[PDB]
Amino acid sequence: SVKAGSAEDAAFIMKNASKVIIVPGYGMAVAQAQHALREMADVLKKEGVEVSYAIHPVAGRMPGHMNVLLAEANVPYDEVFELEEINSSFQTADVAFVIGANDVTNPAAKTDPSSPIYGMPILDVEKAGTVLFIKRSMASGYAGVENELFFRNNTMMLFGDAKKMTEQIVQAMN
Amino acid sequence: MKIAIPKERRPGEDRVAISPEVVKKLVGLGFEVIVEQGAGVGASITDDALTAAGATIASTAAQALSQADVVWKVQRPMTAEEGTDEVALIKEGAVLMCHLGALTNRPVVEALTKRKITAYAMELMPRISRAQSMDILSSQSNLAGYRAVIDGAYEFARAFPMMMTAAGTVPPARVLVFGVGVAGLQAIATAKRLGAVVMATDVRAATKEQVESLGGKFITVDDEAMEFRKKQAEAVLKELVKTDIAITTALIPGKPAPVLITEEMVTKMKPGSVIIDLAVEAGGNCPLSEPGKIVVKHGVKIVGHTNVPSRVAADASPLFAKNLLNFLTPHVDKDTKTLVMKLEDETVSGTCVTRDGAIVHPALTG
Amino acid sequence: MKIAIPKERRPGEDRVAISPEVVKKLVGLGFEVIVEQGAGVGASITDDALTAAGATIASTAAQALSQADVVWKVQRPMTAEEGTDEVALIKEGAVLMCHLGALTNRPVVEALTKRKITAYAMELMPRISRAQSMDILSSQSNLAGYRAVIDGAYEFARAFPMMMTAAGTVPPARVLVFGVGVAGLQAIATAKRLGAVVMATDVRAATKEQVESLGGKFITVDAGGYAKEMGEEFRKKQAEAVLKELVKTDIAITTALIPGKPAPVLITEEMVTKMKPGSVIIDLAVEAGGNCPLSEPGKIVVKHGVKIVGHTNVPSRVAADASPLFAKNLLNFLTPHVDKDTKTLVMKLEDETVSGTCVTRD
Ligand SMILES: NC(=O)c1ccc[n+]([C@@H]2O[C@H](COP(=O)([O-])OP(=O)(O)OC[C@H]3O[C@@H](n4cnc5c(N)ncnc54)[C@H](OP(=O)(O)O)[C@@H]3O)[C@@H](O)[C@H]2O)c1
Ligand SMILES: NC(=S)c1ccc[n+]([C@@H]2O[C@H](COP(=O)([O-])OP(=O)(O)OC[C@H]3O[C@@H](n4cnc5c(N)ncnc54)[C@H](O)[C@@H]3O)[C@@H](O)[C@H]2O)c1
Repeated sequence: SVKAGSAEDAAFIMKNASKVIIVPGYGMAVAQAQHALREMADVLKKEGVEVSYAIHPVAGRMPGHMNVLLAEANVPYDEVFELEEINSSFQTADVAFVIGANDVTNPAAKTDPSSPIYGMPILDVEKAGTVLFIKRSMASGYAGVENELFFRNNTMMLFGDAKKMTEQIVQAMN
Repeated sequence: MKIAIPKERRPGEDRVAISPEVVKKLVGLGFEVIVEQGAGVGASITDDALTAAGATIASTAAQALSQADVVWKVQRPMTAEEGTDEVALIKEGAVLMCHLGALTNRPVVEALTKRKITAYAMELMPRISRAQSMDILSSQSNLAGYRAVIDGAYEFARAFPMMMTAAGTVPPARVLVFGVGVAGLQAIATAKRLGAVVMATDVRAATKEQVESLGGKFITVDDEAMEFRKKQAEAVLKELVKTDIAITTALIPGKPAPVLITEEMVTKMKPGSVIIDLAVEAGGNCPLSEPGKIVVKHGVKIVGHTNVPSRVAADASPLFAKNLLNFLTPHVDKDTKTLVMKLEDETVSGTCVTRDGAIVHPALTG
Repeated sequence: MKIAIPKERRPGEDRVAISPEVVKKLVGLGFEVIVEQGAGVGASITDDALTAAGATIASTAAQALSQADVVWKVQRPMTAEEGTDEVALIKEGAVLMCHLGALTNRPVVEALTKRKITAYAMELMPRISRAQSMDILSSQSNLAGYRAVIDGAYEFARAFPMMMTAAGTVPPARVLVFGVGVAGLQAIATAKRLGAVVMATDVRAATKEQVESLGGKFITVDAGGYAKEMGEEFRKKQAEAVLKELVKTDIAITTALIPGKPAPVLITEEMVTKMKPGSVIIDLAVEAGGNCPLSEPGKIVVKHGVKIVGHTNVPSRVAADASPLFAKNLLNFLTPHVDKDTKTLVMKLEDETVSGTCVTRD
């Protein structure tokens, strides 16, 4: 029933990977963490790691919500991919850094046939070795349903603010 | 079976309900796709470009629709009462999909009913997570929010971003966006990337967070912290007096657009300013705006273009063709090439307006 | 001593050689400033604002120059035969400063020489590093590069930025800018802001660096501040790799210029013919001939599916910003010769800022 976790831990998990894909969401926008997030990526792909962004069409609160904010942080285009063009890669990925994203990953869209988020395509985050989330609390998102991915074997819950929770990780990353 | 895409006849509609990428899908789903000639021209989608995808090119609208089993359009078809009977061109018993404007255009719905045409009004798509890809309301509005900024930039006599030059410094432009739906949100983003100071204001409380998630600044009274609060419009007027470009996106279905910037308010604006009223076809958020033109009073330019989505026709159309296809595919199966709209589906029940000789949607005198 | 700024009377010109801020400075130097009533209407600079700044308001243009010791303008005065004698208003013996356009306007130069008028052509300012603050070509070029992208975005039927949507992905516009000088650098910047993938090229090699720093990719090929003709040999080697990117381009902005010689053609009619349909070309060199023969000054031309824009006096399209800056270029050029409590002007001349500019100090 829910595993916890802090920055130092999250720094560890990811700092020990060869392929890492970021999954930004509304949360990453409310906190305006694009620049922090983009750092934790170039300091990450510094070691020689491969980085990618999984952009879900309905992330944030409006079309192209994630795009404009990533574009501002100066993250390259040829490194940002749409659900359908990367949704497979998660399997061969150790970490699924989910910053501010929730409904875009909830599995209740393929299962629980009665969920508000039912039928909606999602990102195969769980197929990733370890899935690190990030969020101020437990409350759900726009949908109004809990994420069974939240509390289960391979899942982290870095409770806090996206900009800060990323800000530190970048530090304890040196 | 057979599906055809005619050219849009309403004045100024440059969009077209099809795309090269979508034809390949329609063929792959079993259809024979036909599209009128010169149909995608305003959308930069040439016939050759279209044929290359598997589409045939009928020469006239009549020949295109003649024997089509499914018909795709963007705006509703014209009736005889409007000077051109387009629903007459559609084969009896066929299926029509487009932005009907059903709840507000009973006549067209009647015209369609007389020819036993099953019509699905795309604008009535259910607001459910699984129909986000079938929502034309947001794909078009989104481009309009984008274009509202581009038009405002075009009409403004100053540059959006602040510039520090050897000869001096020029301050950024100040944008105030009224109404924070899909359109308004994309306007904030486009105005902020262009380098302007962006302020916004909407009635729905939960907005402030959305606006800040785009670098915007929400207009909230600070008499305290989060009997007559109708004096918040003093904080809204405070900003307006300093605004260079005001973009209004407030609308309400069936009802007239709510006045958000009075004539009294525009007089308080600085010369050179421009107001972009995306609500101009429903009466406007500003009473000084006029459907289809840039009026000018008190030194302020009041822009009121119609059909803004069409001003971004080349990107709007492929998005629209996508919505359409995403709505249809779930109903075209083996059955040796035949579509069947499961009446169980909420996407079908909430969008179907009339079915084989009979109005069906509740809100329509039946 | 008195200085006057008239309203611009040439077709289109909405700029004015003045601002509230610049009057204050002019006043403190011992100048009596008279501006023409309604002169700043195109630049949003109001009469009320100029008075508060210390200047005075004149009813007519004629009244504005009547007793002017120095006259400031944006564009060259309309000669008697041009439709209205303005050179005839400027009081005899005074000094004039503006974009007179020396070289190509030989007559207006003599009409002033006959009215015993000393005029300074601001567009002849030397390319010395200490004059950047007084260079009007630059302060206007810069705004022109911004307005190009704006005008391009306007005429373009697609959106500029990439946006991944539930209805599919709207790809980013691909912009290509020929000529990475002032106007071109800013065109790259503003284009990069709206989210477009930007492409650029220039003959001057010191460019490639600047382009890469702004966020654009450089299309490699191969004076005292500029360039000259390159020869038919190059032009052909140029349209080489340019093609690869030009047939994928949606917006093409041409800003190439070469002093005393026709603007260099960079996009022939044979190249426009190969551009995606619905593409747009912003020709900023249109008044120097243009970089694309299809462009025609003052109007938009559609040919072969490509829209070729060639507005004239683009800086005026950005009047409210262009004017303050223009007024300051003049202030920076004059201020160094106003002998502090005497209220009299003397143009250094030894200082090349006065020599490279003075056409007729009659
Ligand atoms: N794309 C569109 O145009 C559009 C339009 C309308 C609705 N929607 C819907 O909205 C959802 C968007 O996807 P999503 O993944 O982003 O889902 P959410 O919108 O459902 O997820 C929000 C996540 O951000 C967190 N968050 C909020 N503030 C934060 C902060 N300052 N720092 C760190 N985290 C923060 C939230 O939890 P805590 O509060 O506990 O931190 C939450 O986990 C989808 O269901 C979509 O259908 C999209
Ligand atoms: N006061 C001083 S010191 C000053 C003032 C203005 C500009 N500059 C400098 O001069 C350079 C440019 O000035 P500018 O005003 O933009 O020049 P201008 O606008 O005349 O030149 C436009 C651009 O055309 C380019 N160009 C010309 N022919 C070709 C060709 N065949 N193919 C490709 N490109 C071509 C040229 O190199 C330049 O970058 C910049 O590097 C500035 O820094 C210095």
